[PDB]
Amino acid sequence: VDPTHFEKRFLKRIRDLGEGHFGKVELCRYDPEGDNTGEQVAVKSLKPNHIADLKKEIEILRNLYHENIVKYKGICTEDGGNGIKLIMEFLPSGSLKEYLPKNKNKINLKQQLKYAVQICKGMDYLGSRQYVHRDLAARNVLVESEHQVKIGDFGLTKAIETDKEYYTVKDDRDSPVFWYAPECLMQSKFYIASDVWSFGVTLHELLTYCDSDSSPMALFLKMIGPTHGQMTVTRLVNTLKEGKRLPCPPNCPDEVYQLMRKCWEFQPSNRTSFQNLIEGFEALLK
Amino acid sequence: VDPTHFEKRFLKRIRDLGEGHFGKVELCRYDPEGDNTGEQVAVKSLKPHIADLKKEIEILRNLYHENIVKYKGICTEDGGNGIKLIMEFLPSGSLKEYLPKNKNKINLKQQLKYAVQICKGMDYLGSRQYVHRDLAARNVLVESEHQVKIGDFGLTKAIETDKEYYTVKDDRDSPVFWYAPECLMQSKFYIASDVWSFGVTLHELLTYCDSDSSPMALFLKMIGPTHGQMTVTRLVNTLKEGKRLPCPPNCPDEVYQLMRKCWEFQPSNRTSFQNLIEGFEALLK
Ligand SMILES: NC(=O)c1cnc2[nH]ccc2c1N[C@@H]1[C@@H]2C[C@@H]3C[C@H]1C[C@@](O)(C3)C2
Ligand SMILES: NC(=O)c1cnc2[nH]ccc2c1N[C@@H]1[C@@H]2C[C@@H]3C[C@H]1C[C@@](O)(C3)C2
Repeated sequence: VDPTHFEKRFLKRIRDLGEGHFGKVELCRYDPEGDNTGEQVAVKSLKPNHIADLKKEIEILRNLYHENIVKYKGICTEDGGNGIKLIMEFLPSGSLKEYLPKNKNKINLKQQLKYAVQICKGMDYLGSRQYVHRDLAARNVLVESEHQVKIGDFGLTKAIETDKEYYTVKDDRDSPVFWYAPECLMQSKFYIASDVWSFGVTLHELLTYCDSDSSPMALFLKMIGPTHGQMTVTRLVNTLKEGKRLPCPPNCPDEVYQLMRKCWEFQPSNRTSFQNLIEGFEALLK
Repeated sequence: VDPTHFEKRFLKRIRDLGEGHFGKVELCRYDPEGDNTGEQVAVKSLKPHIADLKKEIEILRNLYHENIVKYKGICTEDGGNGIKLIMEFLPSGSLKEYLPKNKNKINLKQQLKYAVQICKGMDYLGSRQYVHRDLAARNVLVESEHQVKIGDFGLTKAIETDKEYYTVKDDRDSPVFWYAPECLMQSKFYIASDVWSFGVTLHELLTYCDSDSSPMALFLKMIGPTHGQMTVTRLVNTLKEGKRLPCPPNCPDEVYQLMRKCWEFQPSNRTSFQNLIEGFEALLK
């Protein structure tokens, strides 16, 4: 037997954890003895050319090993044919989007900066492996415990070619535009520095406890206008070109906001690094 | 096992340190155990010129001096002409990065000691028949509070024996505000040309690398900020008239007079690195 081989007939759905246009994550119990004693797992599946993407995502995740990256558990391959499901460890506390609004009383600035350092460690590790994540947002950071977070979704993660600085994306319709660097929005180019920009926005969310009224979308739509439709991205690009950025969160020290601003230099080459962010946060935590 | 051969599979990128002249420098950890405990190294490679990089590698490989950044090795491609230069990593960085953060730590005496070290490293290079062509405070690395090292050799060129200079062809990205008149006017680079650049470097060191008082900003105040493609000719003209960068704040006249000797118009009349060393040492007694 293979413990990474999950048979479809024993993989039983409990409830939804979250879903996109073309993908979804469900809580499942893998219960081969059939007495409701099997382990709970998170299962990512496609909604009935994304199979290739999911298989590549699986091969990425399976080979990533870091305490701040969600753990691969296995796959469920379709008896029928081509289809596949990604099986991951289940973290009950959920993403920062779910967790932070509920745990405001026990999560102070110190712990927010420690989560920020953990995200940076996971991202630095990913970068060293020549991956660009392309979807770094609070909603994709899972809470392991009060003291530990994990990057929990790799659906858009792409490999940077050796001796190149960016990946160019063709399929870009389901893009988190309000987390995206100018080069991504303008030219569909994705550097490691593009993930740093995304980290800055993620840091803003963390600092605002993922409050919906203070979310990146809500704040950018307040700047540009909420009912521009298909012109939203171009107006966003224009607002970024002018130099406008998300404002300092309430109760955020200027030192922290300056580190955030260092993620948001218009030019990718002018932005800070994940290691320089860690150093900056660690200085504030000492 | 060759200790100067660095396997690409164990070189992990951390962050970009800087870039110049078709080259890129990155901090990497050489981490064969896969646990982030490996030694940190500075890795120079091209932005996607290999001949220039290979020549730089061979130069640095054969330089051994306490004030010259240490060559560690190379990372080479398999069945390719690709190559990366591996050097020691100095976490404090260049004077440009370090001095503004450490003014309280680094007084005049220490600045002069750094000046001597720079001169020693440059004089060693000169004795090897090389011209540096890019001596600026950004290219001087801080080993510690007590020690600096010249940290990049991207533009370094050999001067032929029985010749006093190297004639430069590729010059579009030259650091004109550090360049002697002969380099600006005739593209001729002497050892004396490096002495000129050292004087400008000293000015930076004495001003703690403040950008508002940088060589570029100061010269632009003299000649004019918006002369565009005519900047170098206006710079040459100003130099011909005898005008120079002013005395730094709190720099005594005797340090400034040593600096002025670096800036004699004719290269054959300038002070030498050994003469500078003696002059600085006299002040340090
Ligand atoms: N409690 C949970 O939600 C949860 C628990 N363990 C998990 N292991 C892998 C994913 C995952 C979870 N959810 C997913 C995660 C967070 C959020 C909602 C789901 C889809 C998303 O893209 C965005 C990634
Ligand atoms: N902390 C550092 O920056 C650093 C540390 N150790 C190093 N060993 C070799 C280069 C180097 C470093 N940086 C480079 C150096 C200084 C500056 C920025 C880089 C490119 C440059 O041309 C200009 C030479």
